[PDB]
Amino acid sequence: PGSMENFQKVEKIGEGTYGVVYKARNKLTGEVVALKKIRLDTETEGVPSTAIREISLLKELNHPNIVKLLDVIHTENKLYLVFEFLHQDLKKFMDASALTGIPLPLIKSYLFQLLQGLAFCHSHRVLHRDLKPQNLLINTEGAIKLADFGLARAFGVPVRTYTHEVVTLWYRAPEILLGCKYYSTAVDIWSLGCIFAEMVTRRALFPGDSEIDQLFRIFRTLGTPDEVVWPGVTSMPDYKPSFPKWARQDFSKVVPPLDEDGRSLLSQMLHYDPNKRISAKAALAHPFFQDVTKPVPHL
Amino acid sequence: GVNEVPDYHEDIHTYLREMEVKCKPKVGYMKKQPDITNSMRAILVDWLVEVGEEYKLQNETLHLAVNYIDRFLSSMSVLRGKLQLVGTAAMLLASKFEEIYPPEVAEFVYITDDTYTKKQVLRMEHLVLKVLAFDLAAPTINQFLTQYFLHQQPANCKVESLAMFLGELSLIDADPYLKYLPSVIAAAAFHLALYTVTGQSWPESLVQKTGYTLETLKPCLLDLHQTYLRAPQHAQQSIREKYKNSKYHGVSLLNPPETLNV
Ligand SMILES: Brc1ccnc2ncccc12
Ligand SMILES: Brc1ccnc2ncccc12
Ligand SMILES: Brc1ccnc2ncccc12
Repeated sequence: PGSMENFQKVEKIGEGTYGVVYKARNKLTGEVVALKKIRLDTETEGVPSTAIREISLLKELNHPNIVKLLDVIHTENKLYLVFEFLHQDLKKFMDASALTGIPLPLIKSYLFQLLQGLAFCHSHRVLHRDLKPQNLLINTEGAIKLADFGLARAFGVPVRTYTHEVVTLWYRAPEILLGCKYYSTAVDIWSLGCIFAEMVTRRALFPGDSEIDQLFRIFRTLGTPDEVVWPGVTSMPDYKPSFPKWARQDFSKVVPPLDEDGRSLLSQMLHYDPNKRISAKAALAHPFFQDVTKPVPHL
Repeated sequence: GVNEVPDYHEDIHTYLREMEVKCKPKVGYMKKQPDITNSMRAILVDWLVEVGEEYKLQNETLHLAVNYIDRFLSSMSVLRGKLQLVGTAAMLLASKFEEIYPPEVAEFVYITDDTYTKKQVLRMEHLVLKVLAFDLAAPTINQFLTQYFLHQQPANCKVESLAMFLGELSLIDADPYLKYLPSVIAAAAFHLALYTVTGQSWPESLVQKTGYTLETLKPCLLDLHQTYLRAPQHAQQSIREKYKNSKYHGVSLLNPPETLNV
């Protein structure tokens, strides 16, 4: 429905794998947009599978907490994804919100919206599989939206085996780290859990430098899992009996500023067992959100 | 547990039901194709079955490819000499969508016996993407089957493999399966499999989930039951060959039932 002659490029605003992201302006409607260029002239395998999943999945997900794909300009050597423009990502904001910190209303607003967006994903058979602050876009109105659906995947029920070692390491769920045959919606919840903690502290909760260091950081915070807390764990392909056995520290030490309700919700987001880990849908009803609102960012 | 997504399985089923109506091919498109026939399509699909076996590709990928082909042929008139190029581009796209490790484009060129160029294959890929407007997350018979499977008490791998087989047979013949939705063929296949292996019938529990009864599935069942009975004689045989394998519990070697008793 669109053409590149009605857009005016403004400035670079980022980079994905298949190129740069540009802020642009629709010269007829005034609308501000992000253009994601996907390289095809240089592409010797045709349209990338990342892009095919990104475009096909995003055309179906119309939700206020998911970045909206407005258009796809299919030239012969170029492919342009037109999204609604959002001013910033959560990582930039957290870095600029230091010294003051992010206010709880806004942490609570953002988490709530994130859960709404993820639940909608999961309800349309879609795993995001790279939730991290750099991929969450905020606007000046108070919105936050899940973005970068390049690692996303349409799932079937029950799930089959999908690509292993997905999710940026600091945000990867333990069942991926242990090389489990199957993973499901619970991996996205784990990521949001890390992000929740991260919004409170302004630092990553499990900043590992390797798969094993990542596991060990997790274990040292939540305790090394056993068959009681997580039946199956000692059988998982990359479980090893030699794993050091760390005690679960009291959860009020993991994120000291968090209140009772916050702690409850965070613990349920970081449950070892993917079967007991809370769903996005259930999390929406948690008392943490009893007083939630949608305030604008403070900066 | 969470691998069966209990908090989202209903939502998903409801959403696929809506989407199968949107991703549906035109039931009467072959008669409006001047140069191709149900028989040419059957040859093509049977070949794509063989291609998936050679490249060890998911069954889901095969089903997606056929969905793409049928939708494409619904709006685009195609000479018989180009039918296979469409199917190749379809299988590449399905593979990039669904597979962890899709085959390289060169491999798709190679299975066509250099009938087509790499340039031809990549140009048809763009065309199918334009004609489909990138709407590739289509519901398949398999996505319904796998949910229907969760209602088995208890689970039978022969039931499951035999349902997969039957649903797959249905890809081969536009007449008469183009008239039936993925969800309804999956339901016919599941019941026919269950009845053949264990003697049991479509469960109350799937009536609740789907709204389908044996009353409403009866048309597809009578067709599927004929297709099963006649499968040894069908000119296409790749699916039967495929389901001899132990991977699928050799279900193609089971004897169809003579009668369904309603
Ligand atoms: Br705004 C927006 C939309 C899509 N992708 C983006 N990547 C980077 C920065 C902003 C983006
Ligand atoms: Br939104 C909202 C409003 C009132 N109470 C609530 N309690 C829990 C979760 C969300 C709530
Ligand atoms: Br009762 C009922 C309603 C809807 N869906 C269902 N799925 C499975 C079992 C029972 C169901």
